Amino acid sequence: CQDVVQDVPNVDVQMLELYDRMSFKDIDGGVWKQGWNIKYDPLKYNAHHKLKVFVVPHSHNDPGWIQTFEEYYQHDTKHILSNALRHLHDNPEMKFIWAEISYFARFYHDLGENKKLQMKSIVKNGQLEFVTGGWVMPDEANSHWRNVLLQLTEGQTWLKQFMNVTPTASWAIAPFGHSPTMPYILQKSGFKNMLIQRTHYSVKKELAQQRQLEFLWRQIWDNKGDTALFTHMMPFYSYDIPHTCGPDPKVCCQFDFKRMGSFGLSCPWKVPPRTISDQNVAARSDLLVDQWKKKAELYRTNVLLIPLGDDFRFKQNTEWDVQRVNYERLFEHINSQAHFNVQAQFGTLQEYFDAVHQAERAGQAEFPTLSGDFFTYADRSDNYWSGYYTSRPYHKRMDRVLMHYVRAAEMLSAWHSWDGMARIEERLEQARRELSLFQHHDGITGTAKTHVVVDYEQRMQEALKACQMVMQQSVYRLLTKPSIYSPDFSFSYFTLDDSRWPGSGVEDSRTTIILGEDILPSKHVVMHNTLPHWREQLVDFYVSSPFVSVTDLANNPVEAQVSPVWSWHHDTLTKTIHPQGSTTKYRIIFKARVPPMGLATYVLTISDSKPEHTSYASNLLLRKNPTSLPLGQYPEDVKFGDPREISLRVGNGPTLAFSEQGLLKSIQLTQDSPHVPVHFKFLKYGVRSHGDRSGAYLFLPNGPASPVELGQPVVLVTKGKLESSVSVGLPSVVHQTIMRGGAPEIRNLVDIGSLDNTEIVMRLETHIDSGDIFYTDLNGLQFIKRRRLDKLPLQANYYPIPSGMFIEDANTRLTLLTGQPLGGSSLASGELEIMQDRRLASDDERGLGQGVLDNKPVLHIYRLVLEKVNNCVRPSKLHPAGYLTSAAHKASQSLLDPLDKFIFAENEWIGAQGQFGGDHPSAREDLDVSVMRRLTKSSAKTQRVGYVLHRTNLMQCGTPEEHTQKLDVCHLLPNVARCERTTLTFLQNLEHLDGMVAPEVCPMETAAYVSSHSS
Ligand SMILES: CO[C@@H]1O[C@H](CO[C@H]2O[C@H](CS[C@H]3O[C@H](CO)[C@@H](O)[C@H](O)[C@@H]3O)[C@@H](O)[C@H](O)[C@@H]2O)[C@@H](O)[C@H](O[C@H]2O[C@H](CO)[C@@H](O)[C@H](O)[C@@H]2O[C@@H]2O[C@H](CO)[C@@H](O)[C@H](O)[C@H]2NC(C)=O)[C@@H]1O
Ligand SMILES: [Zn+2]
Repeated sequence: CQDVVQDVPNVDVQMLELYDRMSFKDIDGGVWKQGWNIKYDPLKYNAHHKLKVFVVPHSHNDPGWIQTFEEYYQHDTKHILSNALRHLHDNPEMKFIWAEISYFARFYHDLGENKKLQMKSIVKNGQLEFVTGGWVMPDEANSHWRNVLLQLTEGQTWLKQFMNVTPTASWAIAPFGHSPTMPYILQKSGFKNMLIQRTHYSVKKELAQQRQLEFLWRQIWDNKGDTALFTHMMPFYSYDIPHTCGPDPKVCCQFDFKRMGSFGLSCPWKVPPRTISDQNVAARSDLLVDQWKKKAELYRTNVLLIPLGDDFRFKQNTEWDVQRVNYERLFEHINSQAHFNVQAQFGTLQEYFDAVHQAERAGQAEFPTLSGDFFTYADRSDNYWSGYYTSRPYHKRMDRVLMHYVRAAEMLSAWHSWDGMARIEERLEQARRELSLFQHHDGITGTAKTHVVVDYEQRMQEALKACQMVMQQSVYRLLTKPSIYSPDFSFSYFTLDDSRWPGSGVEDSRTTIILGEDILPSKHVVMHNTLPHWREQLVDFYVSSPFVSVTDLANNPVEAQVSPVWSWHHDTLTKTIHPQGSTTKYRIIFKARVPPMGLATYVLTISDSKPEHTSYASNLLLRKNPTSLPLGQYPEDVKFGDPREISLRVGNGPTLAFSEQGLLKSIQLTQDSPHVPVHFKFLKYGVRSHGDRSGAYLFLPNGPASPVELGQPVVLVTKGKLESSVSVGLPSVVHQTIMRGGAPEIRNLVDIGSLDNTEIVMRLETHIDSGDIFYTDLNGLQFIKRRRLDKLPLQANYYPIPSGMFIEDANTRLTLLTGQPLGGSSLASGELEIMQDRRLASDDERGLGQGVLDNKPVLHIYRLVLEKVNNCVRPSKLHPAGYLTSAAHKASQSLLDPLDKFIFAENEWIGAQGQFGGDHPSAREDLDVSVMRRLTKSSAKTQRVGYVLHRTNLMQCGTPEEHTQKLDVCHLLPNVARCERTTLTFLQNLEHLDGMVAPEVCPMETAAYVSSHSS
């Protein structure tokens, strides 16, 4: 295994180092506004060394943005694909590339068989080439790597099945900044090449000046380079035709033949395209070849890529003709005039990369190595695209909920083959596709129109229902005695109970377990643990009595705590935000212990008075002018007091101190240790009253944030043996700190209400001497070192926080883990901050044509981990990565993949069993079974199950390692007949494994395996 900690890779370009040295001055470069006037030597190309130009026609099709997926499909994309089929069929030299398989599958499945065959033929002969082949072209900032892989797999499995092709070149012209998680996943999925476009204009200029726009992109920890993937970065401001032929858009626009007027388009530089004729072709060719040769000066080979496309292009038949005929005329003239020393043709992306590597192999070029990321993007001026790290945070959180529900549904249902009448494959395909669609760079990013966000939400809601159906049918099958099992595949044997989605104040979706002497004495509940290690976690349920006790299914009592059900209300008469308790519903909490990838059953039973193994939390309401708070049968009366500082400790865990406003002020890790200052604060950013306005994409604050004026908020303290909490009703945020004996959990119910032109930030202030350094993750996969740069504006120092961030000094680290991607930074030494929501009245001039005024309450969840790290073996000062500790990694897992909770829906479960998976291996804590998916339907004689196995890297801090069991996923199901290592999409076999044993993987590596079983 490569060491991912102690060896600093040697790369030609390391983006953090480049950032430290780069000036970022925004000077007028001339016609290339963010570059310089490119010069070339005409003598560079000659008879023995021609410039080979590939013009690659393309059409950017957004799967929702300004219109919904279906609206775009009906108005634009079905016509683009129908006319592409016709025109490519009829014009054998014409070419076209296609990226978004969600639309292509949507089209192809509606084609008559003779058109399906025609389509297959133009793909087979190379005229229509798929690039990337994901369901979408995903966002790279907010997306979790697991969902990037899910959508890539959904698109590529469709293409292999129906088109018999698997792209090895990726095309990502539109995400708003780029992540090295993409080459990581793509290189492990068979790819050889990738292309990106939206990188900071200063980076484009710097890399262009060094001809470092094509590079071998390796991961930041990878010393040896086996992760490297050849990457092409486009050099100019846009992927449209004015910015793809060469550096001068006033010239290149004249070669977009859709702009002469009848199509409703024109050239902003005020020189239109002119139809090519014999009379003008020499002059037009001279202008175009000059642009090409300038672009070619920025790259190292004599093979030049010229994309030819824009959004929803190649729609009308007359557009196909006008682009094709004019370019054919240009090519005939240029190719026949030796003085240009150019051979130009339509091509595909794969054609371009193959010719580049042929030139490399011939010794014409060597390419630099690069590591790092390309966040935060700015396309011009100070317009940094950090707003979309937070926009529409309800759906950002929903993404992570559904992420987990899809994993759990696929894993729970994978253990068996299912009859087609159960509709398991149908429901899972729906769930995978709606989650995959939302990875689109206008979906999770929060950059679509309001009605499109509603369409994504509705799709994801249907996907959650599909996951629930599959999970509950699977639990019923896995825990009922086989000779009793008698399923109705349409029935709900269980309902899911989810305490954090949509979340209190977001929606009371939670069912109460109704118990009573004259109706039902007891109820079975079942917990699922998708992680491959034994796990304990407190779980809570709502019950209709406080007098409830818990047993396991050996009838062993389980210690439990009952608390009230508190809900917060904005009281429009007293003008306060305060909690109300239920007098008929209560929360019971207990520790569930669940096998690896397994299930555990418990029983809740009512009794007529306090049970022996159930305790009751106390409750203290801190406010001036209190009023009573009755709680029905709850055995402890609520206490009242004026606001005051308070401190709490659960178990042997940290002691937390709170201000009289209900906000954390310090953490004491042990009885001996110091109370370490850790202060939570809420602040607000506004919008500029002159100049460019923040919108769904851009964050353009009017200066540093200002504190939220808190008034005298009401604070509720609940103190229990198992769980305590401090909750406070602040303006726009019900803020909750929950303690269960280790790192606290923070929940914010964020309702920015009608606060126009406001962004709500949660900041942590500490004494940690972090300086200008902080760490944030990329796609939930890796943590990258960031350096705050005062030479950049505040919004440029914001980065995606897809799952966590930390600061540290020699002795102390503070890590904040998230259950949702949001934007954040460290704007001063010892701070962390993360945006909660943003409400913006204005459009920000990037095409959305609306502000962000559709906010809804969202429950954001976090874990806060303060740790001593002076004993940890950390990377050297020059290393670009950081790594979590075991506690912070487990805390992230507790947010993203909690236990699932099932409530049996009818009165008696006959045949119930107490556990599933007790004989599953409990793997080392840094290993995960990220995916388990049965790949065959029931009629296959040889069943196949795929697994994606990911090992993270945790810091060594001197905790002796607990001997654990080796996990061999190929023996998790019986009767294994073969074990293969595959690409991560499962589509190619890479190794036939000895002994049918799937090896575990190295730290920071991810591997896929498929087990085959005789059935
Ligand atoms: C119509 O207003 C202009 O259009 C441009 C913005 O709309 C353009 O792009 C839209 C985006 S679709 C695409 O990306 C979005 C994210 O933006 C994503 O969510 C979707 O999924 C898609 O993938 C689209 O709706 C339209 O088709 C259109 O292309 C924008 O380029 C332009 O801004 C330039 O022009 C104004 C003047 O009109 C200037 O004031 C700006 O400064 C900017 O000028 C450009 O600056 C760069 C850097 O200096 C130069 O190199 C360019 O040459 C220069 N262009 C021009 C015309 O001067 C407007 O907003
Ligand atoms: Zn797009």
